[PDB]
Amino acid sequence: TSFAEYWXXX
Amino acid sequence: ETLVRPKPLLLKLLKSVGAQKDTYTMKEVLFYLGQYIMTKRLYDEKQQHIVYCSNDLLGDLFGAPSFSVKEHRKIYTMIYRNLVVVN
Repeated sequence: TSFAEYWXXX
Repeated sequence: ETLVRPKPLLLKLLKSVGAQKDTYTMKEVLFYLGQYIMTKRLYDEKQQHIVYCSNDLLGDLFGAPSFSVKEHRKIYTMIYRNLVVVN
């Protein structure tokens, strides 16, 4: 799980 | 659905990844901040919800050496502390 996927639940 | 004007340090961070505005939506700022973290590779490569920002402009902005993307309240609070809301 990428940072981009974590950021896009901000 | 909130128009905001970032204060100088937050704006410097947004302009570091190419932002060109004075006024943004809150969503827009959140996307630029994520872009800043990715462009600077501030996320941990193994557990990518961890952001280590201690020797970075982002750490000054947040006042902490590190944070998790799971800390929704902390991230929103720090952003709001660094902007002016356009009522």
